[PDB]
Amino acid sequence: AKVGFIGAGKIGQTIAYSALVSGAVDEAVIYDIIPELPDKFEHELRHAFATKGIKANVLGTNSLDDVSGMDIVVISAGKPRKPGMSRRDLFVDNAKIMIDLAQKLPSKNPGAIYLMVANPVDMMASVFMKYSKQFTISAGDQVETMRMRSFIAKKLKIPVTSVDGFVGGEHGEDAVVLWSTVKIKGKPVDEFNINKDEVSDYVKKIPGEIIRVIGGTTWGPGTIIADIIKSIAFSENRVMSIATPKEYEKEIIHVSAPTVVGSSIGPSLESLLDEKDRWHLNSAMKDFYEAYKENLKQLEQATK
Amino acid sequence: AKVGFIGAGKIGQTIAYSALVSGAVDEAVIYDIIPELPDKFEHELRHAFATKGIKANVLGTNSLDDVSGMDIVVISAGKPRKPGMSRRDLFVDNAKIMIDLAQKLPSKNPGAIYLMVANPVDMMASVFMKYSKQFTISAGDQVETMRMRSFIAKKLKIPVTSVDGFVGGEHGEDAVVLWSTVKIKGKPVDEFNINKDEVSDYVKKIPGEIIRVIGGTTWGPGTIIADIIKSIAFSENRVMSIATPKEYEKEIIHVSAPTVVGSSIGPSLESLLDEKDRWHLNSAMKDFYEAYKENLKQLEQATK
Amino acid sequence: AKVGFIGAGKIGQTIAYSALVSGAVDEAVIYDIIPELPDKFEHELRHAFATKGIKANVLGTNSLDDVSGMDIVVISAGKPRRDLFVDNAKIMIDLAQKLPSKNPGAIYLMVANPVDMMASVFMKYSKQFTISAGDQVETMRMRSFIAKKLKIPVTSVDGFVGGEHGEDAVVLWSTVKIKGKPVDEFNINKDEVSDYVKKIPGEIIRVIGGTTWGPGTIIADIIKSIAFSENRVMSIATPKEYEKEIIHVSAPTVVGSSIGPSLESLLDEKDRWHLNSAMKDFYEAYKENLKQLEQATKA
Amino acid sequence: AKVGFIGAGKIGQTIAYSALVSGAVDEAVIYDIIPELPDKFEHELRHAFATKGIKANVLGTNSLDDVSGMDIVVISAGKPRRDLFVDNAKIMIDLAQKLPSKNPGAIYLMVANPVDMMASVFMKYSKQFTISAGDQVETMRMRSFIAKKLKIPVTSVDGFVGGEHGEDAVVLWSTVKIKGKPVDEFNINKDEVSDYVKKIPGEIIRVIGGTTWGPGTIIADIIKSIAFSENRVMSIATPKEYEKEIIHVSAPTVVGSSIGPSLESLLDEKDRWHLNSAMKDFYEAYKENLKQLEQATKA
Ligand SMILES: NC(=O)c1ccc[n+]([C@@H]2O[C@H](COP(=O)([O-])OP(=O)(O)OC[C@H]3O[C@@H](n4cnc5c(N)ncnc54)[C@H](O)[C@@H]3O)[C@@H](O)[C@H]2O)c1
Ligand SMILES: NC(=O)c1ccc[n+]([C@@H]2O[C@H](COP(=O)([O-])OP(=O)(O)OC[C@H]3O[C@@H](n4cnc5c(N)ncnc54)[C@H](O)[C@@H]3O)[C@@H](O)[C@H]2O)c1
Ligand SMILES: NC(=O)c1ccc[n+]([C@@H]2O[C@H](COP(=O)([O-])OP(=O)(O)OC[C@H]3O[C@@H](n4cnc5c(N)ncnc54)[C@H](O)[C@@H]3O)[C@@H](O)[C@H]2O)c1
Ligand SMILES: NC(=O)c1ccc[n+]([C@@H]2O[C@H](COP(=O)([O-])OP(=O)(O)OC[C@H]3O[C@@H](n4cnc5c(N)ncnc54)[C@H](O)[C@@H]3O)[C@@H](O)[C@H]2O)c1
Repeated sequence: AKVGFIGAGKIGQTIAYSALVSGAVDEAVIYDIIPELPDKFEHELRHAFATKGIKANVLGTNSLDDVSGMDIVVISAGKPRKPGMSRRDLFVDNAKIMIDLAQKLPSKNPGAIYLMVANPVDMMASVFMKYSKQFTISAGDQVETMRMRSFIAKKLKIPVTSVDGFVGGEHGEDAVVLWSTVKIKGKPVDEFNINKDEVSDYVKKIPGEIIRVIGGTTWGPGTIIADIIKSIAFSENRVMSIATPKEYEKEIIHVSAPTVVGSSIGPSLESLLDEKDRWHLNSAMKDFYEAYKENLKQLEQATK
Repeated sequence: AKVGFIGAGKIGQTIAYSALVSGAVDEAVIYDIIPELPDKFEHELRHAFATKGIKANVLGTNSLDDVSGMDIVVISAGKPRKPGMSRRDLFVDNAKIMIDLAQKLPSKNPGAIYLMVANPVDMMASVFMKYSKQFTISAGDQVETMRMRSFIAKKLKIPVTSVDGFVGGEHGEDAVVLWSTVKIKGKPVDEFNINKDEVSDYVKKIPGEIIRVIGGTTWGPGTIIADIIKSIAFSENRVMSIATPKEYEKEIIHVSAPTVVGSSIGPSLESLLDEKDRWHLNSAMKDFYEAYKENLKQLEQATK
Repeated sequence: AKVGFIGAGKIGQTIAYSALVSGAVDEAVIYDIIPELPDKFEHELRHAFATKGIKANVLGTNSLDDVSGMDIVVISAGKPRRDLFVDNAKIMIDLAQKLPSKNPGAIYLMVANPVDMMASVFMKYSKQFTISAGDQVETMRMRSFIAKKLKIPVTSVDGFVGGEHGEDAVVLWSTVKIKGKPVDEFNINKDEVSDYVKKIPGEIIRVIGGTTWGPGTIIADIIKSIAFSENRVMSIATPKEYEKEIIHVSAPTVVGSSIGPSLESLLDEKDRWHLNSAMKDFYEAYKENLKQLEQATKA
Repeated sequence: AKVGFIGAGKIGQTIAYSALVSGAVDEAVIYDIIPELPDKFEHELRHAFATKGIKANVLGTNSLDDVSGMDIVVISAGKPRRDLFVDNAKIMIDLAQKLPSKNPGAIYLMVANPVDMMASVFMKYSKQFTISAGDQVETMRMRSFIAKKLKIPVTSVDGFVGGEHGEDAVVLWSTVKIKGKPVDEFNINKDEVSDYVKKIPGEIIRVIGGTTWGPGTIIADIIKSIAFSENRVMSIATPKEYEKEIIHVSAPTVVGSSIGPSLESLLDEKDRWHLNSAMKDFYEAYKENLKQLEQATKA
């Protein structure tokens, strides 16, 4: 696929690297406001390509106009999410960038899927789509999903390949494990000794721990988000807990549920979950709506 | 995954090769009735492994008892399907083998998924599960699905990665394209100039053409079926038009629909298709039931 | 790489399959004299491609004229001794007249047997740079055997088989290393190894047969090493000048976007010796085979 | 392979990431002095693994004692001239006392700078077979540059950079080949190439910096070539005897389950020459650096 990267920070680069080396991206244009960053990153990529035999086309640019004719545009531009900053405050910071980008990118990229990575990620997507009018998904809880899976694996001392299931609903600390999806060696999770609350708060707390010690989350989200790009690029039909647009009284919101991801997206599979999880998902919609609507009002004091 | 192969014919070997070289299989036991075939195939595999650095464990055997402790058992043992032989006649040939195998394998392989490849494939699976009592899926119409996709790609002169969708229902000539799933560059299929009947009969006729000229179908089905094994082994959650057991008045039948395939299978996604395709799927169930029930009666003159 | 395949039977299909799913081949043209076989093989490839997201352009053809513009041409066209040389050298001489002017600058890789001898014939008549698969397969057979014998991973065995092809090949024991360590430090019945190499193909052939998966994958890896410019040392048979004629003998050779050098000079003295015996013996047998061909007469 | 990683910063994390998702590393132990960094890095790896189905065992540790039983040890522990040698040679001398008795039979791969010099120090004191990443990165920089300059795929450029590390490295022009053909047949400003190699890291470092993706991937490929026994020729710096001391100079070298031979003997005369200048110059500078270290005094 031809993929455009808006943001060449830590997560931008990890995502780009990982999707380029897997083959999911044959052609990429990489954009940032920082002068000469895209260019130097491109040199890095080209050196990495030599040892692998990768002939993919790559352009690092400081000119937004060079991002045109893309199939997918991955947006990771924005201030990071450190503990002590509320969702509301980050929203106020970062929505500006999305509103700006909504005015420029759609012009140069006709049928492009927009993939949001910048936080607060599902809210960033809802805003970007509100103003861009382009189809926009959020990476959502696919990362959370893989965190849950690896944790259950280490705890039971089994390979991760024996764990199935999804985290969904709202992003980050508001995420919920969809327990009706979770299976261990193919069997209901209730047959095993696992403490659900422990799993749930590992998932919610680990990104904060990682940021505290290292300064940022990269290898995990960047591979996981690159695997989303790959399932689109290769039309793999992987079910992923990304967040897709839904109409709700009657604004557009994004919430995560297991969704079929291929050359086309989706459908989402919320209708196939048990009662408890459909309930948690409904609740997530109500709460997202409330919070997002409020933040939208606040922001709209973009005075005079 | 630890995978057992019952049948080391042309399709057995292609499936085994393809799943071993992808990494989906770390451990395999390969079984056939033909003396020394498994053994010589194992030598071949080991030579192939040297150049790739593959350390997977492989055992070619003529003793059925060596196939134990497997996660997945792939059954491709049986006489092939040549034009001029009815489904009924092949059923009568091949059900015998499945009934035999249903009596031996479950004993040595506790929690194993059984994957049917031998034809008539969905009927072979229904019989194998009837008598083995083990969870059994059929490769179903996943091959048909990939045939449809590549045909639409060549006809429109686009990459296959821009085509999404599934074939389902009954196997082979009775398959139906699920048109509500089919999208080209993400858009409804009705927006493009494609002749649906042409696509449908390419899918139905091409395996016969290939068998006529070459004597058998291998590279296509064997990679496609190896990708099913891979989505189980790596817990990828690829949606695939395999055939899973359903209870119908109230015998167990297998029919294909898009199904989530991971470490756990599924659910199937028939409830999310449009009306026309849900109808075609219901019809497929009625017809399979009728035909399978009749063939079961016939076979049951296993006299005295 | 753009790769043309001459011969779409068992070994040609395997190599073409393996090289396409590894991503080493961007574009292929596949040719056979059997009517509609390449067409149907192309169909099988396209169905396999759909599941992997592979978008390489592939063309099955019954018209040799359609094989043009390639980077590498792989020749596996063959008929089922010495007679064997004559029978198949005619195929090569006919291809030698056709391929070069349609494939400016292409490299040729010989697979059809007798492989070293057929590479030599084809380069004489075509005048194009031609390599033979040589003893790379045997090399991998040797490594596979040692590793199974010592219950270790095949990734802990290093080494090459070289010289002549097939039952005349020699194990180059100064290259063989277990866990990074000289072979003489270990429990290795050399005769048992060398013997497994010579006999295992005949055994596979008898039961199956012949051989597809092993040499298909191994030879596809030569194509990969060329196409990705990996510089893998492999014991292919490259062309060498000897007594005014061009011959093919297998030795460890750097295989990249450029092919060479050979590494015979870096071997120990006994191995350098067996390789000279091999060049001499191959020359004699090649000229004796050329003679019996020159009986190409007009009744 | 079982691979231990000493240093889990920017370059150590990258190499460890790349080697694990390539499947070259079955098992890793990762160590750093920064408290809780390896633990958190291990968490990040596990989340990445879940999406790919990778099941390699990985351990982040703040206890060096936990790095035992490895096949390969990769050292990227470093402090941010000549002073640079002294500062980091202390790290190496301390590791030299600890690692060998816990890692019987392991191979060591030096990444921390000055890389050739640090490999040499560490093998003197540890007495273990030690290689340096050397000029493999530069080699890939050279290929990347030519190919972008001539608008061709990087897979059509072959060649190596060798001798000393970094700004003292030399392009080995007799190895450089475009489309399988001698470099002198093409439009190549050599000074422009050599100059791009020396200056591009400093430029990446200034803007970013420093360098992760490029050398991370390139060095992970050395690990891969060892672990899968691929026999890729790479210009790493292997140990050579010179004036009773052990030194590291980069040359094209076969890298497999066993490491070697070097290929300097197969170069042209000018390149053989620059490599001898390089061994001499590296010796002098290494002994001058050893001297200033031996001022390890007790106030
Ligand atoms: N799982 C996830 O969804 C996930 C994971 C990691 C990071 N993130 C989020 O992604 C964002 C980036 O994280 P990071 O580590 O890369 O931060 P970073 O500070 O490294 O990089 C952000 C980059 O964005 C650029 N930028 C800022 N405004 C821009 C604009 N208008 N146009 C183009 N570029 C612009 C900056 O120049 C910088 O290089 C944050 O919001 C973070 O919380 C999300
Ligand atoms: N898409 C698909 O589902 C697909 C594709 C190709 C082939 N097939 C089917 O798979 C079956 C095999 O096709 P093939 O090309 O490999 O045929 P084949 O004749 O090459 O091989 C079948 C093998 O099964 C073995 N066998 C027979 N009975 C056995 C028993 N009781 N136990 C163990 N082994 C036994 C034989 O010894 C033989 O080696 C056929 O029924 C064919 O129609 C299905
Ligand atoms: N290690 C090796 O190098 C190795 C391994 C296996 C086979 N081989 C050799 O390769 C050859 C092919 O083996 P196979 O197993 O594929 O046998 P095969 O008989 O299945 O294949 C031969 C194919 O070549 C085609 N062919 C014959 N003459 C031709 C011509 N003039 N032009 C185009 N196509 C032509 C035939 O139609 C047939 O499809 C044999 O000579 C075999 O000995 C070499
Ligand atoms: N091509 C190459 O060979 C190449 C490329 C890049 C970097 N490097 C070199 O590698 C080194 C690391 O670079 P970086 O970018 O990762 O820097 P960095 O500062 O991010 O990483 C250094 C890490 O090593 C750890 N460390 C320091 N002393 C240690 C000790 N005694 N034991 C264990 N860990 C220790 C530090 O805590 C830190 O995490 C530098 O010397 C750099 O010059 C070499």
